[PDB]
Amino acid sequence: MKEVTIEIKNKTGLHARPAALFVQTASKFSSQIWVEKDNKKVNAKSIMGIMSLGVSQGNVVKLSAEGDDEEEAIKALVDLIESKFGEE
Repeated sequence: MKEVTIEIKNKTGLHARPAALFVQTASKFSSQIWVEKDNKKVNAKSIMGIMSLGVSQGNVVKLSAEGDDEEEAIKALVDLIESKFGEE
């Protein structure tokens, strides 16, 4: 299992296009992937799950992945987040 804690720094948090990019990126991997905030854990591949978490700019979340490509999955999501989903 691979886990990392990371601040979501883009304007919309995990909403709008960034939320779609997040779920699409997570979905490329066979691992089970989760996002957690404030004692609530959801499936990173689920748009309903991500929305239910209500992740806004500045919020810190814990990402975790379990499976054959767990390191790669986490690195992809970290890289996407650290690029602010392509936004300046």
